[PDB]
Amino acid sequence: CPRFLKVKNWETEVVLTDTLHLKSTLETGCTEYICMGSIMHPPEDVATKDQLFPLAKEFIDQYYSSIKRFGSKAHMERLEEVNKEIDTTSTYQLKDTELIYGAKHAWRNASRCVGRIQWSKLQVFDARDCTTAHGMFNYICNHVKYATNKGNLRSAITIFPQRTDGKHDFRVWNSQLIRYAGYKQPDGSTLGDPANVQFTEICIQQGWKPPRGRFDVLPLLLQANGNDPELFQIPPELVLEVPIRHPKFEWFKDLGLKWYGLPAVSNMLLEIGGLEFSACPFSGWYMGTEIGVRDYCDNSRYNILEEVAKKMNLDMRKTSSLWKDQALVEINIAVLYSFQSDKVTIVDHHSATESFIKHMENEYRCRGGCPADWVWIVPPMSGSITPVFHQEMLNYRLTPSFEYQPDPWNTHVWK
Amino acid sequence: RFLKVKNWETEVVLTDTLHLKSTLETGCTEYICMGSIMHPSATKDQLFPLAKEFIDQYYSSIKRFGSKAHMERLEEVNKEIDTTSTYQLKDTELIYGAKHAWRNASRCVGRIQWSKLQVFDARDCTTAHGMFNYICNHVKYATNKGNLRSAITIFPQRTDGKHDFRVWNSQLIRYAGYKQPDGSTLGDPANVQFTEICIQQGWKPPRGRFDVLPLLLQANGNDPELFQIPPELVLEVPIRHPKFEWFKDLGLKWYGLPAVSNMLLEIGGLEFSACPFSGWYMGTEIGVRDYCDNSRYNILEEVAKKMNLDMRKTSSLWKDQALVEINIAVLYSFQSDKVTIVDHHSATESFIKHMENEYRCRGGCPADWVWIVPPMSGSITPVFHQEMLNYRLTPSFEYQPDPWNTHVWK
Ligand code: HEM
Ligand code: HEM
Ligand SMILES: Cc1cc(N)nc2cc(-c3ccc(CCN)cc3)ccc12
Ligand SMILES: Cc1cc(N)nc2cc(-c3ccc(CCN)cc3)ccc12
Ligand SMILES: C[C@H](O)[C@H](O)[C@H]1CNc2nc(N)[nH]c(=O)c2N1
Ligand SMILES: C[C@H](O)[C@H](O)[C@H]1CNc2nc(N)[nH]c(=O)c2N1
Ligand SMILES: [Zn+2]
Repeated sequence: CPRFLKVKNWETEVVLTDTLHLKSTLETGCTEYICMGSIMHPPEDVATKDQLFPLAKEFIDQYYSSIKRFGSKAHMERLEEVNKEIDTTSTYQLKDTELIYGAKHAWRNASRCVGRIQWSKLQVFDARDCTTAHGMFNYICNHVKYATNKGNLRSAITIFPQRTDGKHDFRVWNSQLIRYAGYKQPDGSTLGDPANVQFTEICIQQGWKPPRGRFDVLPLLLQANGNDPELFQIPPELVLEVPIRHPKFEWFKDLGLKWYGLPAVSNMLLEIGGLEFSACPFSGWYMGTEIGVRDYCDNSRYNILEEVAKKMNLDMRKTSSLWKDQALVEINIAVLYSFQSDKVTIVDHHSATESFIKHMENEYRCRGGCPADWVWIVPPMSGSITPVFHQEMLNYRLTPSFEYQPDPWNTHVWK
Repeated sequence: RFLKVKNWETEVVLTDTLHLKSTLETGCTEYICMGSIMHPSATKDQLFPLAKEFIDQYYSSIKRFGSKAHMERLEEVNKEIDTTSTYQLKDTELIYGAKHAWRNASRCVGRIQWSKLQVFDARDCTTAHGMFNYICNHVKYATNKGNLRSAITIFPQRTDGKHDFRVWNSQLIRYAGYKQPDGSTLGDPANVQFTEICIQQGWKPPRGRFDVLPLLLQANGNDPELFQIPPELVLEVPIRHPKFEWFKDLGLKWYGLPAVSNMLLEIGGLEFSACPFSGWYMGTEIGVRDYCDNSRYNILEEVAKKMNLDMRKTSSLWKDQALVEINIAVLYSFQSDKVTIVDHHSATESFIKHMENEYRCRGGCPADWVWIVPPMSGSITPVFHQEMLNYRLTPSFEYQPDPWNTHVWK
C-alpha cells in the first residue's frame, strides 16, 4: 500500500487525503482482481495466548497514544500487567477507561454507520459483573429506559462479560431489543413483521404465548454464561411507540401503522484488544428511511406500498407512472411527521447525510481518515440528491470494532 | 475458488466462476476497498500475449478453438506484430470485441441488450471531415425517428500516441453551459469548460439554455475541427407533465439520444481512442442527475415552488416529492412522443434477468452495485438487494484523459 490515498467529492471538487488506512487490521474480502463491496457478509476457537499478546498490546498502545501518555510509566506498567495476566490466565480484563474508549471507537470505526458524528457521545454501561439471565434482563431494562428518555433519545451501549472458552457465552438472542413478532400463516401469508418469523417461532417453542397481532413486541431471549436462554417480557411502559399519521392525508392514520422509537441492535459482537464481547446491545435513534423505506416498503417486510398507492388513487398498471416512488415519499413524510409531532428523536436522510459529510471531513483532517461503506451510507431513497452519493469513500477495517456473529441457536449446545 | 452471490429479497444464490478469467485490476486490495472511487489508478512484447488471449476467446466463442483457422490466425497475428509493431482486427473480430466490451461493462444496467449492437467500422477514416460524416450516419441510424437502436462507430486505433483520433465532446449531443457575469451559470454547468473551448475555437454561441454543442473532432493527432450536426438529425423532447399543466411553462426539453464519445475501447491490446457508442435513456439519467444535481440544471427549487410545497425544512421531503414528479414528466414526455426510454423499475428487473442468464451460460456477470442501483428509490428496485461481484474483463471500455490536457496544438 502507498502512504497517501485520495478521495474526491464530484459535486464540490473537494479532495481529501487518507493516511489512516495504514492502520487497517483485517481483510475486506476484496482482492486486486475482485471487489466484494456489495457482499453483505464477506466455536471454542478462542484466542490462544500467542494470538492475544500482540492484539492486546496494539490496543493498549492505541489507548495510551489517545490520552497523550504514550511511552509513559503508566503505559509500560499497563503493558506488563496485561502480559502477566495473559500469561497466567490466558486472557485479561480491561480497565473501565479502556472499555469506554474501546466501545466509542468501535462505533467511530463502524464503516456502515452514517450517524457517527455522534460517536464520542455514547453512554457506556459496564455489565461485566452480570452472572444470570435475570441480571441481563435488569441491565437491558435500565438501558432501554435511559436511552429512551421520554423521547429525547440518548445513544448507549450495555456490555456483558467477554468470551472465555466459547462454551460460556453471554448472548442476546434477539436481533434488536425491541422488534415486532411475525407469524407465518397456514395459507402462506404473514401476520406482523416477516423479518422476525424465525425468531418468533423460537420464542413460541420456548414458551412464549403470542397475542398474534400485527405489532406484538417480542420477548427478550437471554443467555448468560452459556446456559440455555430464558424469556422475559419488557415492561410495555418502557417501550416508546409512535402512531403513523400523515400531515395531509387524513386517511393515513386509518392504516393503523405504528413503529417503536428506539433502534437497539443486539446480535453483534464487540471486539476490543482481541477480547470478544458477544453480548453488547447498543442503541441510538432512527434515520427515517430505516422505517419508512426499508421496514415498511421492502417487499419482504410490511410491504404497504400497494395499500398506500391505492388510497392515493394512483395508476398502478404502468411502472413508468412511478406510483411506487410517489407512495414511498408520502410514507416517509408521514414517518418523520409522526415522530417529530410526538417529540421523539428522529433524523431525515438529508440532515443525516449532510452531518456525515461534515463528520468525515473532520475525521480526515484530524484523524487522517474515515472508513466508510458507500453501499450502506447512501440512503435507500433519493440517493443522488443527498451529498454522500457524490462522495468517494475508502472502506477498511479498524479495531476496536463491531462484527457479525452466527445466530446462537445454530451453535448453542442445549443443556 | 467459486464465489456465491445472494439476492436477499428472493434468496436466490448464484455461483461465480467467470471471475477467474480476469487479470485487469479493480483498484481494491485485501485491506482497502475502493468500490466507490470513480477512477481508480504498447510494445511488440506486451502486445502478442494480449492479442493471443483475445483471438483464443474469439475462436472459443465460435467453437473452433484449436482449429486450422484458429492456428493460422495466431500465426498471421504474430507475424504482423513482428513486422509492424501492431495488428489489425478482422471485421468479425471487431464486431465480437465491441459487443463484448459492452457485455463486460460492469457499470451498465442496460446489458441485457448487449448482443444487439450495430457496429460501424470507421477504421479507414483519416480526417475530421470523415469523422463528421461517420458520426452523422451513426446519429441518423441510432435515432431512427424515435425507435432508438444501439450502435457504435469505431475509428482508427492508436499507433504511436501522437496520431490519436479523438471526439473532444463527452457526448455526441449535449447542451452548452455559459459562465454568467454575475456569477451563476446558463445552460448545463457540466459543459462550461468544453463550451468555452468551442467558443475559443470560433464557435458562435446562441447563449440559450439548450444550445446543442458543435462537434469538435480530432483525426490523426491534428488540431480538432468544429462541425454543426444538422438539426433535423437531433431528436428532442419537450418535457411536460400528465397532471401539472404548468410544467411545460418551465420550458424544459432534452435530447433523445445518449451517445458517449469520450471513452476508450480496448480489444486484444489494441486501443480505439474514438469510439462513440449509444443506446437509449433510463429516465433517471435525465430526470434525477441531469436536472436535479446541484452542479447540473438544479431545478428542484423551481418545481417545488410551483408544487407549493413547504420548503422551510428538509424533513418535509419537498426535494423528494419534486424529484418524483420531474421523473414522471420525463418518462411521460418521451413515451408521448414515442421516443424509446426505460424507467428504473423496468430497467433493473431486466438487469436481474440478465444476471441470471449470464450466470447460467457464462458462469457470471461482473457488476458494479454502486453504479447499477438507480439514483432514486434504490431499495424498491430489485438490484438494491442483489449481491454483485465486480471484476474487470477484456474487451472493455476504459476512461481516458480529456484531450485538451494532452494535446500539443499546431
Ligand atoms: C445516534 C444515531 C444513529 C444513527 C442516526 C445511525 C444510523 C445508522 C443507519 C441508518 C445505519 C444503517 C442501518 C440499516 O440500514 O439497517 C446504521 C448502521 C450501523 N450503525 Fe449507526 N446510527 C446511530 C447510532 C449508532 C450507535 C450508537 C452505534 C454503536 C455504538 C452504531 C453502530 C452501527 C453499526 C455497527 C451499523 C452497521 C450495522 C450492520 O452492518 O448490520 N450506530 N447506523
Ligand atoms: C440500450 C440501452 C442502454 C441503457 C438503458 C443503458 C443504461 C445505462 C445507465 C443508466 C448507465 C449509468 C450512466 C450514468 O449514470 O452516467 C450506463 C452506463 C454505461 N453504459 Fe450503458 N446503457 C445502454 C446501452 C449501452 C451501450 C450500447 C453501451 C456500449 C456499447 C453501453 C455501455 C456503458 C458503459 C461503458 C457505462 C459506464 C460508463 C462509465 O463508467 O462512466 N451502454 N448505462
Ligand atoms: C445503532 C443503530 C441506530 C440506528 N438508527 N439504526 C441501526 C440499524 C442497525 C441495523 C439494523 C438492521 C440490520 C439488518 C439489515 N438491514 C442491520 C443493522 C444497527 C444499529 C443501528
Ligand atoms: C451507452 C449509454 C446509454 C445510456 N442510457 N446512458 C449512458 C450513460 C453514460 C455515462 C454518462 C455520464 C457519465 C458521467 C457520470 N455520470 C458517465 C457515463 C455512458 C453511456 C451510456
Ligand atoms: C445487496 C446489498 O449489499 C444489500 O442489499 C445492502 C445494500 N445497502 C444497504 N444499506 C443499508 N443502509 N442497509 C441495508 O440493509 C443495505 N443492504
Ligand atoms: C462517489 C460515487 O462513486 C459517484 O458519485 C458515483 C456513484 N454512483 C454512480 N452511479 C451512476 N449510475 N452514475 C454515476 O455517475 C455515479 N456516480
Ligand atoms: Zn472492493
